[PDB]
Amino acid sequence: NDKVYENVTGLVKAVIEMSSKIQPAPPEEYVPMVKEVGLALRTLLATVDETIPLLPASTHREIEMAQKLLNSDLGELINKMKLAQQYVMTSLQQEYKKQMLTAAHALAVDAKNLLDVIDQARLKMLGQTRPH
Ligand SMILES: [Zn+2]
Ligand SMILES: [Zn+2]
Repeated sequence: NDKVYENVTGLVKAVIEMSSKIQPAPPEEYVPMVKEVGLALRTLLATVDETIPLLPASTHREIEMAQKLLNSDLGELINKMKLAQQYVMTSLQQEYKKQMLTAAHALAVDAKNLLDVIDQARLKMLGQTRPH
């Protein structure tokens, strides 16, 4: 029932689709795939921003560093995609596509880590309630 959980799943599902599709694909197919991953990231980041005011102050910094890491993971993917599109129909085609896949996989791992960090913050938050 949890929007952070749903947003992470969507982002991972987008990365898994691109991953399963990128090898036999021209730019016209893989630009939209990167764009779907991007928007799912943007969605997750907005959800997390809206969640932070609920979580303990001591957890804020580590969540925020996990957010910045995903943002820099998306920049890396975009970089490698632009490079894969430049060396289209060459012998650096596959190389750059393999680096896209690596960057996407990193993005998925980092989304899962961010879920882990928020999940522990939520457990910590149960520990600091108040009687009435
Ligand atoms: Zn804060
Ligand atoms: Zn991988």
